Amino acid sequence: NCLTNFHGMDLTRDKMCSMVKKWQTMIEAHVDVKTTDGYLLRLFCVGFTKKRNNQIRKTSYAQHQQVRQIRKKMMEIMTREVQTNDLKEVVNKLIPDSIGKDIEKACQSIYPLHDVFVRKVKMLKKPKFELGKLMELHG
Amino acid sequence: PLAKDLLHPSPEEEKRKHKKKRLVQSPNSYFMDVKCPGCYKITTVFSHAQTVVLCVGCSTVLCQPTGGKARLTEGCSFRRKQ
Amino acid sequence: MRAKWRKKRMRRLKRKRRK
Amino acid sequence: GISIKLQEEERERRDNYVPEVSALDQEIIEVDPDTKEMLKLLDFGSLSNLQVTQPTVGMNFKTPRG
Amino acid sequence: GRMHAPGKGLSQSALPYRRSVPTWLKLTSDDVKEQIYKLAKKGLTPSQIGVILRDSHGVAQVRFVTGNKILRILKSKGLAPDLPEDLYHLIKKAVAVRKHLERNRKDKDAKFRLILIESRIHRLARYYKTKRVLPPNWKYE
Amino acid sequence: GPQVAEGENVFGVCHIFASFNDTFVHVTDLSGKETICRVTGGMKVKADRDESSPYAAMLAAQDVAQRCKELGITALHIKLRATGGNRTKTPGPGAQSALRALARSGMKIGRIEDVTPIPSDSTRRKGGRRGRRL
Amino acid sequence: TKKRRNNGRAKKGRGHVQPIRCTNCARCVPKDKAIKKFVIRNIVEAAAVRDISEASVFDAYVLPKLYVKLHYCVSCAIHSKVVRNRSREARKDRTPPPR
RNA sequence: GGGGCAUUCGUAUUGCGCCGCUAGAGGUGAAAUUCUUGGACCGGCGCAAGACGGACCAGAGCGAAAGCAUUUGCCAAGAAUGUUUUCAUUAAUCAAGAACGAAAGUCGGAGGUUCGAAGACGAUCAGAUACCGUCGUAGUUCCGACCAUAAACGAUGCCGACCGGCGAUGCGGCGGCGUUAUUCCCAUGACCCGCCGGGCAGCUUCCGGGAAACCAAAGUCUUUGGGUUCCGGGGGGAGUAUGGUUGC
Ligand SMILES: [Zn+2]
Repeated sequence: NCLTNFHGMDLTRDKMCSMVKKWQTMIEAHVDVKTTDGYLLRLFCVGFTKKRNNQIRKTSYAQHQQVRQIRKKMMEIMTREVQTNDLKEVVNKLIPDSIGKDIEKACQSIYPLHDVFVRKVKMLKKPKFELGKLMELHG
Repeated sequence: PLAKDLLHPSPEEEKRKHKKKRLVQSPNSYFMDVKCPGCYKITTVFSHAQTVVLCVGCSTVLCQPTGGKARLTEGCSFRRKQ
Repeated sequence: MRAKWRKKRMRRLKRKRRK
Repeated sequence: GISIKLQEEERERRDNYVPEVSALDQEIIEVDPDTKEMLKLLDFGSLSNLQVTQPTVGMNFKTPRG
Repeated sequence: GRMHAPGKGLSQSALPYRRSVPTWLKLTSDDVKEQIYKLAKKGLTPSQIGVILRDSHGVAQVRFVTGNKILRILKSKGLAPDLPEDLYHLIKKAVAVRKHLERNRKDKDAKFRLILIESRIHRLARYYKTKRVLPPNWKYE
Repeated sequence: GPQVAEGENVFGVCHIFASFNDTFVHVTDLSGKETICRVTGGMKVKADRDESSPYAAMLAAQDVAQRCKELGITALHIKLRATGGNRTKTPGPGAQSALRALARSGMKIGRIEDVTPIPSDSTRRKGGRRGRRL
Repeated sequence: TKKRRNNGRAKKGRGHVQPIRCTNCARCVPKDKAIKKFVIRNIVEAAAVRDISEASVFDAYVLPKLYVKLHYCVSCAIHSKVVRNRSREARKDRTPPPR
């Protein structure tokens, strides 16, 4: 029997390609965060501006400051929400993509977002391995 | 086209047309008096204002500097003068 | 011939003349 | 482009038909306010046959461009 | 258009026809003069003084109420600055750009813009020397 | 080989690298490290013209399926791959024929995905400034 | 004589646009001029979709798509027959062909 | 996506170490040169190097023009708008004289991933000194000196006035129903309908020009004068000769 642990979270190609449209601003924010139990993650979160339901205008672009504010907002949300808790909880947070939903809700006021997913999560550094916690992760 | 009285344009068309490109020049700005909620003393302010102004009566901010017209603080009621 | 190659021939001729 | 002469008769009959009541004679004519404003400025403000329906609440008519 | 820019910007002040003092103005010519002096002592520019007096105290135009301009009032008393406002401001912008350039040898844009500022100093200096408000030996360094 | 119930499908990962010069059908385990079997158009046809032909691709996928049956693997996760990098992103002509041939052999189809190496701001492409004049 | 008012490109009120590489023959072409063809094609053609449906372990499994943006130089755009010459009057028409 | 300096990230490419299976792999219209059982190509994990910032990316923005897209910070600029602020003719255009100026190119240093003039081969060819393919020096990249040219183009000098409509678009301002988020009231965003000024443009028009192609400027030209700079005089000879001056 083989014992596995979380190493990273990737998004499938066809989804990532189907999201990028030709008349809207794409916003990308990466952040390095240290978990409490001591795993160093690099989290890349991507967002897209929303075509409003009664919008006649062809383009739905956001101005540079509005983009910078949204980037700061989704950076500090990611930081706060993955700084305080550990892998056990962080994975469970990433299963429904609750990070994204919270960014979509939070960034509504600055400019309406369409699809905000946690694009990538990469394990940068590991702790010194012990069997006890790995077995606890399995039971 | 071809018949307009350049002499006597209609007052709604006069107001719409740019302040400098009017038949006779007049500013779009005006002078208004402010009534602060926590004070009795009256103050006069410019509609497009550039400095945060203070009422020395109660020592409170009145209007904020903006790209165009100065936004007045909540409670302070503005009224047009002449 | 092509005007750019007329100019290049003229420069090759000016190099050998001066030397 | 075939002048048969037969169907020209029933075509002339179809081109010389009138209904017993006039199509223009509605019971109550439903009119927008600014038209009632336009009428009352020509001294037609006493008309009680015209009913003024409330004007549309949302402002959007143009085709979505793009 | 502009002096050293391709833009044809049409944005200035449009003073009204009625030169008449507004009925609601309580402050008298002397009272405004006293206000201008009190402001001038705090170390301000005719521009700033005029803005402060327009915003706060509700004086539409100093020259309408008093019958004389700000620099003229300060000149008449002797609370006027040595260099004129506009030249002083061009010099402090010039030395600010020069202070930036002293560290950054690669910033060609800064060099080009400095040359354009220097030109404005020299063209304004020549005018002030022509009107004899500066001495004729006055140079820039 | 694997001691598994008749009902449950043992999965593998099939990497299909479809270039314009050749086709690669390569079956491996779930991880990718422990390969099972790779066959390319070169092994099927002895013609440099037809290395990439849909027929060669069909034969390659048919033979790799035939071998995979004998090792106990019933299902495959497909990973389609074009040359990518600074070169073309569209898959070669063998891809579809190979996938059809795997699906026809009786092997089950898992998650289908493109794994073309897409580059963000890559280095100079093999062609000159004026490009390929043929 | 002036053939196209826009000089057969999009750069207006702008100095220099970065060059890109023609997907076919790798020619260096300015991005604004290049013929761009964004093709969203199904990973399996309708003829071969039937054989995948039964073989698939999953029920109602929506099939993936390939998104690839092709850039063509004028030499290759015309040879590949994605774009051809038009009449002097029908050139000014810049409406894309209806399908 | 104006400029400089600092910082950080992205996949890809190439080389290297380890692991699995293996007989072909590369390239082309077709081939060969070439790398391969001393284990290539393919697949997995990790390390390193230098290059470049995809898709978003538009007849969109900014800049005097060259030109300018990863994040964050620092430094100093700049247009436009807003103004019942100030100076009061300080202006326009420019011999001489200045700043900048793609790519290539020449000196010194650093580093060399990809691509690749020269050159070496393999093909095609009557011949190929080329097109096609394998390799590869200088170069391509960075720091400090030069060089001052491009179809450096809108093949269209700059400043100012007047002369037709139409719908978009970018920045700022102004006014106004109604949707939505910040719980709610205002107040800010995202939309929506108008207006005003300055920009990138587009469509239409017997305003009027032009040899026409076309141009709302290339119009207001024999009904010929708003201001001012550079500059052409049939085609070759020729941007040649000589002289001067700048540069290694
Ligand atoms: Zn091409």
